[PDB]
Amino acid sequence: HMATGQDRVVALVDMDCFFVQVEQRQNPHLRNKPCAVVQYKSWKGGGIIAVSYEARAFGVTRSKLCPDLLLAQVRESRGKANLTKYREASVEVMEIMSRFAVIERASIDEAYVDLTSAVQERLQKLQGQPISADLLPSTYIEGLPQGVQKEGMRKQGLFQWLDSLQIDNLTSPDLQLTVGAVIVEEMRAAIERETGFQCSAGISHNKVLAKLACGLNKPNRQTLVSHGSVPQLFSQMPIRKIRSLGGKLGASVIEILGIEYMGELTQFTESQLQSHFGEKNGSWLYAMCRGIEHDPVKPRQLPKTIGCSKNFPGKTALATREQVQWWLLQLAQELEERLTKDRNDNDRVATQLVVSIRVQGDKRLSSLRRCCALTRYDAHKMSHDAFTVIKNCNTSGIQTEWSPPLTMLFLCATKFS
DNA sequence: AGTGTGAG
DNA sequence: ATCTCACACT
Ligand SMILES: Cc1cn([C@H]2C[C@H](O)[C@@H](COP(=O)(O)NP(=O)(O)OP(=O)(O)O)O2)c(=O)[nH]c1=O
Ligand SMILES: [Cl-]
Ligand SMILES: [Mg+2]
Ligand code: NI
Repeated sequence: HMATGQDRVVALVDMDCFFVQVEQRQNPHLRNKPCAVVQYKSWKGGGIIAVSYEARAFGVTRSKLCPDLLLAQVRESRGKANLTKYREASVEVMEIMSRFAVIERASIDEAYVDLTSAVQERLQKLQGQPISADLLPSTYIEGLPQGVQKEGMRKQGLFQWLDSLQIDNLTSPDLQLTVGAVIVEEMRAAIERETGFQCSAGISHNKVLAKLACGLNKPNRQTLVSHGSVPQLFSQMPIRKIRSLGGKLGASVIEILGIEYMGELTQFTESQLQSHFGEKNGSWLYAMCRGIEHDPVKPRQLPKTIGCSKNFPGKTALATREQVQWWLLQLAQELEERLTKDRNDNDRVATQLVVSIRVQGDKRLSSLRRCCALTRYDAHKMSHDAFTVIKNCNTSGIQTEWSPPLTMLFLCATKFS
């Protein structure tokens, strides 16, 4: 149950090269041939952001060497990418997924699912008899097939898993996970049938393990990670690959303890971890290296902030007053469009406008931030309000010159009510 | 409460 | 992602 962190059934669904698939649905000639999606940029034909798996075999990567490669491009608006098409496809899939169990949309192409309830309901409604392997055509059970080889090995491991599953104990963690994988198999089948899109999934007891499991067998495949498989999986799992350990905390763990893999954290005591990383982080690390994590999947859905920004690196850095005013207006117009849709869809209005900037030479993400009331959904008014609070923040008193220059402009609406 | 951190 | 959004922290 909770002592061993097997209290829930969590899944992570991530679309395989989502943007590529969205383009392939519109232009058929691109569906089963190596292609990519570019943003029109005069350097190299434009930067690549989404690459199909077919092209990855040739060594093609995102951010040329596959002459057959076909290209599709993102519409551009106000100097940045326009992702409306993708947001609409994301919403489509999310609505389809919400039918099988409640979800937490985590990004434009992936979402967590809490199947605990659905798994309980499914074991009851089920006769109570066994689960045939035919319900898991694309499920991999991690670590088991120990002791054409791609396919089939999966089926042997699946057979050993099913042959060792509890039959009578309906609260058996492994059984709950197996049923969760069945439900995910159905969910993905429905998604493909109704949209044509393929995706991958991870099934485990918490968000961290579900996210890690999803990437174990991509694409169009799903992986089940049991509590018993956690030690082996962590034995050579880079610390920085765990959700929330990708930044300074993870690097700090590596440097202070002189370790690289998650499983090595098992050798330290809870008191040791608290004495080196603090009470909260020490306990979190102690349980996570053992496969235990409790972050709940939250259906809550309306956003707490709505905003947009744009970066101007190096040469492009905003130098004149005219430039900063124009880009603030562009940002406020995009903001107005989105806030308008927000108010139409959720009957709420933003009461605060946050303005943030970054000056060339500053290592921090943002050089400063100020705020002001957001009374009217007027791009022109908002542009002047943001400009007014940030305008005195300039060193050059020389006219027609902004000093220091700006390398980033950010506008954000919050405090909804 | 604004700053800093982290995911995707 | 070579942008949007969440939230922990005296
Ligand atoms: C990580 C990342 C994603 N994206 C965009 C393009 C992807 O289609 C979209 C989905 O992000 P992802 O889930 O991280 N990667 P993917 O879905 O495209 O590919 P896959 O899951 O590894 O097969 O986000 C970038 O433009 N730059 C990036 O660095
Ligand atoms: Cl903010
Ligand atoms: Mg993906
Ligand atoms: Ni004006």
